Amino acid sequence: SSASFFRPSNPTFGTSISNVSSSKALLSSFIARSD
Amino acid sequence: EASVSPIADNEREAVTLLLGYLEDKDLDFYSGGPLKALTTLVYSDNLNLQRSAALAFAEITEKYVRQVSREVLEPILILLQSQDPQIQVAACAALGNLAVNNENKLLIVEMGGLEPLINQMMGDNVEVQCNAVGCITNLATRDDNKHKIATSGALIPLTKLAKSKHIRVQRNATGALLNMTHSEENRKELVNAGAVPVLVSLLSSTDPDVQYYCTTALSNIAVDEANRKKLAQTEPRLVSKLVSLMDSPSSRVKCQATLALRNLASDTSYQLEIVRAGGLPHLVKLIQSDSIPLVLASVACIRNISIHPLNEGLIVDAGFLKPLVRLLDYKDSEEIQCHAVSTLRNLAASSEKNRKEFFESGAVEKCKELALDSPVSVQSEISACFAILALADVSKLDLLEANILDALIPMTFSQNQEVSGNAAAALANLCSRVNNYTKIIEAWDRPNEGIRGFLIRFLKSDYATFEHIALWTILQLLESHNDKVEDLVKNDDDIINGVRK
Repeated sequence: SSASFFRPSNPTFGTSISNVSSSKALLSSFIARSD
Repeated sequence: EASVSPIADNEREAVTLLLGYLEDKDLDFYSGGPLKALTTLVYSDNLNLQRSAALAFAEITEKYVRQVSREVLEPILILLQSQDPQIQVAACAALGNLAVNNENKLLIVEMGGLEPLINQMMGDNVEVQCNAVGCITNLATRDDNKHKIATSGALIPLTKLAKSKHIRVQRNATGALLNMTHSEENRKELVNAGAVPVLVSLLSSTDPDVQYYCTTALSNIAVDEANRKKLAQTEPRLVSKLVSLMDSPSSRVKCQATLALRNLASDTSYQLEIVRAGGLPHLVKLIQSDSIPLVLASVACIRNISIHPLNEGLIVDAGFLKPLVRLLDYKDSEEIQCHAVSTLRNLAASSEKNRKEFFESGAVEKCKELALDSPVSVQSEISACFAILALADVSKLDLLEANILDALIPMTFSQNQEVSGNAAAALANLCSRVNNYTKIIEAWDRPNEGIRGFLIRFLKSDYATFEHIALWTILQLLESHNDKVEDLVKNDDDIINGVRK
C-alpha cells in the first residue's frame, strides 16, 4: 500500500452540451372551364 | 395519343378545392377538407399534381407551424421518396418547417421520417441535401431522438456532407455531428461511423462556425478513455492542430481547443505530447488573459499537464509559477483558485529542484492569506499543498520562517477532515528532524492555541489517525534533543493526561 503515496491526482475533464412562383400558379393550370 | 384522357374527376375536384383554400385570407389546413385535397394530389400519378401538393405543403407549413397528426405527416413522408427533385425540395422544406415544433420532432422520427432524410442526404442535389440536413439537425435538438439518429445510419451522410464545398451544408452537418457528442453511446456511434478523420481535417476550416463545431465535437469525443486511445492510434496530427487553434482570432475557438487539450491531457502520453508539441507557451499566456473562459480552460489544462512528473521542469522553465500565483486573486472563482493551487501542488510533489523559485513566486504567502478566507474546496487544496511542501527537509525552516504555522494551526480546527488532516500532517512533518525550534516554540500558545492546543485537541479525537498524528508529533519533539522543547511536553500536565487517557 506504500504506493498510495504515489497515487496521481485525478484529471479534470468536461463536455460542452450546448445544443446547436407558387403552388397556386401550378394548381391554376388544372382548373377546368364549364358553363 | 399523347395522354388523350384528362385528369381524374376526384383529382380535378381536389385541385379546385385546394386552390380555393390557398386563396382564402383566413383556415385549418391540417385536419379536414384542405388535408383531404392535399392527400388526393399526393396520391395522383400525375407528377405535376404531386408538385402542387408538395409546394402547397411547404407554403402552408411556412405560415402555420403547429403540432400535427400522422395524417399530416404521412403524405409528406411519401413525397420525400419521390425521384423528382422539385418534389423532394418542397416536401423536405415542409417537413423542416414542421420540425421546428417540439412534439413534431418526436412524431416524425417515430413514423420513420429519418429514413427518407438519410437517403436524400446521400444524393447529389445540394438543395435537397441542405433541407434534409437542416431538418435532421432540427430533429436532433430533442434528446429522445439523438440516440436513434445516432443508430439510424444517419452519421454516415452527416460525415459525407461535412466535407461539402457549400458552407450552408457543411455548417449544418458539423453542427449535427456536434449534437451527437453529448452521450458516451452517441460519441461511440459517431466514432464508429468514421467521423473522426473528417472532424480533425476540418479543424483547418476557414469558416469560423465549422471549425468551432468540430473543435467542440472533438473535445467532447476526447472525454472518453476509449476514444482517447483510438485518437492516439489513428490521429497523429490532432495535438498540433489544436495547439495551432490556440492562436485563433476567435476567443470562442481558442477556448474550445484548450478544453479539448485538457480532456486529452487526462492520459499521461498526451500530457507529454502537448508539451512536446509546444503547448506550454500558449497556456502561460492564456492563464494571464482577461477573458474568464480563456483562464478557466487554460488553468484546467495546465493542471492536467502538471500531473506528469517529467513535465515539472519544463513548466517552471516556461514561467508558470508567478502567473499561477496571480490566479489566486480570482477570489470569486473557486474553480480557478483550486486548479491553480492544485497545479502548484503537482509541481511541488514532482520535484524539490525548483523549490527556491517556488518560494520566490510568492506562492507560500499567497496560500497563507487564502488559507482562512477561502472556500473549503480551496482550503482542501492549500492544506494538501502545505502538507506536500512540509515533506522536504531542505525547506522546512524556510516554511517556518514564512510563518506557515499561522495558517496551519487555524486550519486544524476545520470541520472538514481533509483540511484538518492535511494541516495536521504538515504540522507534524515541520516538527520532525529540524535543527531550529524557535518558530515551533513561538507558536506553542500563539495563533489559535498554537501547537499545545493542537496536540491536546487531536489527542482527544475519535479519529485514530488524528490521535496517532498527535502522538507521533510529541515523539518528534521528545526526540528534538532540545531541552526547552522536551520540557514543553514533559512539564505539561494537560498533554500528559491527554496521552495517558
